[PDB]
Amino acid sequence: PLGSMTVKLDFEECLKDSPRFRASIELVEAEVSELETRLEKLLKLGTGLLESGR
Amino acid sequence: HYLAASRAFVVGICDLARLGPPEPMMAECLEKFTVSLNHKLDSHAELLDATQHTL
Amino acid sequence: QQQIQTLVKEGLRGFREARRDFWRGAESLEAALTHNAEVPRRRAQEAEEAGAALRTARAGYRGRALDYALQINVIEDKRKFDIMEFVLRLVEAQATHFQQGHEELSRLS
Amino acid sequence: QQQIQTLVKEGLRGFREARRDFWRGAESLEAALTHNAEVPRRRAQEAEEAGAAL
Amino acid sequence: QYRKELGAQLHQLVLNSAREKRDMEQRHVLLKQKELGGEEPEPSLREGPGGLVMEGHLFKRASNAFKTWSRRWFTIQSNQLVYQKKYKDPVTVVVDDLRLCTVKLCPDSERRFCFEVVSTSKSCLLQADSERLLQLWVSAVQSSIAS
Amino acid sequence: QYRKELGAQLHQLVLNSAREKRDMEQRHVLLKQKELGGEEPEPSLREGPGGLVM
Repeated sequence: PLGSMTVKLDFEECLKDSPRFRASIELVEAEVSELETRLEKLLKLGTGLLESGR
Repeated sequence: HYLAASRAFVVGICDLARLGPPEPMMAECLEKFTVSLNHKLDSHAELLDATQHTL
Repeated sequence: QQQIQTLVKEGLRGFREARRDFWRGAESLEAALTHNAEVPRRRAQEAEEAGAALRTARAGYRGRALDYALQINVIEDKRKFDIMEFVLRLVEAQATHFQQGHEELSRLS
Repeated sequence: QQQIQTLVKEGLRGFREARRDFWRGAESLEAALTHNAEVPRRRAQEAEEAGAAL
Repeated sequence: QYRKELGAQLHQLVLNSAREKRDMEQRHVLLKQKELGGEEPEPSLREGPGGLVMEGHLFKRASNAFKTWSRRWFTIQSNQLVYQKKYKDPVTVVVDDLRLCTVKLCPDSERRFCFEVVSTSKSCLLQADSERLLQLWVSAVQSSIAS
Repeated sequence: QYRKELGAQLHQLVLNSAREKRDMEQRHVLLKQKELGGEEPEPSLREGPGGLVM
């Protein structure tokens, strides 16, 4: 399928524990931390918009 | 200051969108919602330009 | 508050707790392999006992791996919707604000 | 090593992780009750949203 | 109008999802209870571009002064044995050729599930996770020695 | 003699247990999926030593 974490996580090697699989678990995580900082940047800007609005 | 505060908030919703998958609802709808937000900021800029003229 | 804060607050908890135990199980698997490899072949009973724990480590690590798989598979579908919902609620309040101001426009005119 | 050390090392992990999330859920329940109780009755939609989280 | 139309597709889509990931969870407890495997991952001895291929984990001894044991991922391909040093980075050769190797089944060794591959320029002791895996890595090198 | 006799009851007893607590886990995912309740605990207005209690 077409999902951003889908296409860079290996379901196929997930019972099988290859270096590929250890690489995907690590690789996919980088997007997770990315997504969490972007969510936080959106909350900070949200109070800035609330502050200037008011 | 308000239009710049908004303009920076609309870039933060955009940033999610290129992170995600590029599917039809994300690709077209999520983009049409946020570009309408920037279009509205510029029109509102024309009203602060015209208020200034007025003043 | 309803959306983005709920999202960063609730939404990575169950995946990071599955990540914690999965890498603990990795740890458990590596010493499991370690204790399986360093036994001498003459000490058969002890080695069989150590390989039985490795059948434990390997299985339950597969079990831990599936949970990580479930939980990453939820966040790929979930991330898109919640932030779409957030943008829905943004342009909703705008539509609601211009319409109140458009509604008396005739009286003003 | 086979018995007592394995026992203190492995055997309370899954119960203490269940204890952690259970008291986090307690926490979640208390603010859930908190947000369910402090809404005014005139703000019906908002209160229904807060009760759905409860 | 766009908001209310999309927003309506959004509530059903996520109900759809709510069913979807629960179905997945329900197969998973069924997988764990009924089909979950304790056995080691087994390598496969199957033809490729140039003959039989096999790739998989093995234990080996380090080049430090204590000679301490360590786990690396090894490939048999084109009458060669290489070892991988990181994921997505060039490999290093362990034995130059396999047609010039012999394969030691080591019955008097202390170490368990071990074999030794001895070739003209280079030798390597190695150790696997099961008696199945010994015999399968020893047979793969032994077919390779006949190439 | 005592050791080997008890020790033999011990391996089966814990196999028995291994089945037991899995059965319990299998009812529990069935409870969570099918029978788990989101509604508030409801008090009960029922007669006691001196009349109705709640």
